[PDB]
Amino acid sequence: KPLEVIKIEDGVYLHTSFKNIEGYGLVDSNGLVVLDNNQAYIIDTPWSEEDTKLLLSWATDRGYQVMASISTHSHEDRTAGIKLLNSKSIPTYTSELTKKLLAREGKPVPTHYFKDDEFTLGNGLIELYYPGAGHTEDNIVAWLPKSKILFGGCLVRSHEWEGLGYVGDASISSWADSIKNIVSKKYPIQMVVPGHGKVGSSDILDHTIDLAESASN
Amino acid sequence: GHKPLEVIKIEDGVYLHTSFKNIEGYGLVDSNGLVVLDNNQAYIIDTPWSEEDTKLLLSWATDRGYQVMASISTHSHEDRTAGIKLLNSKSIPTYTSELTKKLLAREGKPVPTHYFKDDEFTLGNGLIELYYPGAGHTEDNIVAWLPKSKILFGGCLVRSHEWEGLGYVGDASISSWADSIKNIVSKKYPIQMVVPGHGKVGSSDILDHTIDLAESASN
Ligand SMILES: [Zn+2]
Ligand SMILES: [Zn+2]
Ligand SMILES: [Zn+2]
Ligand SMILES: [Zn+2]
Repeated sequence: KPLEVIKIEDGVYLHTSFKNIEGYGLVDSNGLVVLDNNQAYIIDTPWSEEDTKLLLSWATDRGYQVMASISTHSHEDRTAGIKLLNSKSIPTYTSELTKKLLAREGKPVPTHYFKDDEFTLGNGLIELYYPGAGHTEDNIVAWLPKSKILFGGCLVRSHEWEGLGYVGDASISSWADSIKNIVSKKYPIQMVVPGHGKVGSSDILDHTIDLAESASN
Repeated sequence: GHKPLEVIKIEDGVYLHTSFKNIEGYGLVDSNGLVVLDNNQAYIIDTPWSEEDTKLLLSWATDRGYQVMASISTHSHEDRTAGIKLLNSKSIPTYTSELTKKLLAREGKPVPTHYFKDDEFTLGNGLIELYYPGAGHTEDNIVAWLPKSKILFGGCLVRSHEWEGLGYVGDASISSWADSIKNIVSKKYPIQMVVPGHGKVGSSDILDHTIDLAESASN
């Protein structure tokens, strides 16, 4: 089934990609599109090239210019559309580490990267922060100061889940600390968006800390 | 990155087998069946999710000196039937309901060599009791009751407490699902444990949870 895009705040839309697993059912993956006058910014590509093309059409059919994407770690559900965005001359961004992990895997790389633990896109529309290893070594989060939404990506676990999920690339013993570094920013969080599953409140941070500590033991 | 079949004992003469698929950008998803033993005779309730995992389950059994007498698949979906072709190639009897068999045929998938026509059927001389309670997860889903161990294999018609919804409903009859679960209840089996098609083994409470979720999606 195709990409779904639904409004979750003024100028903020959740995009969800799906894969249909024979014998199991549909699984899904979230990112955001953030709108500012006539400019759009994508936080995580959709999960496939085809879905990324649908996301671009969504924006441009509405008269927006897609200014940039940012991918919040190197896995395919965050980065599948980088190649397409690059082919359309849309700036793609990741952290330096994420870029280097993609390059090391022989995957298309973003055309731009940032070196520090913090970076901003869209002149403060989106504030990126690397809190430490968790779901992966390179996972970053995005804070949207206007809408008070934290896109936690795959580092955070929605309440629908009673486990950490895939941990093949995880640093389980650092994960709780990395969430605590997010808490220490004292963002006035109204909503937290996960990489997989339903939008929640700031309590998703506590839920994740607890899943992390349990797994550590 | 294939993670192999896992087999774990859950009662005397009853083993849970779990197959896994590793979905890039997501992680591992899984699917359960059973192996039920009677002396050195083994019966498979649902095949593993792939040919290779079915091979591994066959090797599990034969390495332990068991003869695999038959498999029974509890509906037509791939997670229940993937191994039918391979079992057939080794002359191991494969069973489904008549409806499941015909759905497979219609889809041009490998068909079982055996099928039962009634709403009830037994394998192994009272070892496994099969019952069709009605449509739910699919039009053809059946359940298996194990008298000796007091285990109900509910397969994908039942929802573990871990799940907040009915799951995939592309092939479902949401309106009939609660009723079908009530039909199971009406059997008055002395259930000690209920095993789902996807997720953790639980207690007879799984049935009430499923009725709840069915009613809610209906409403
Ligand atoms: Zn990931
Ligand atoms: Zn993810
Ligand atoms: Zn099914
Ligand atoms: Zn199933």
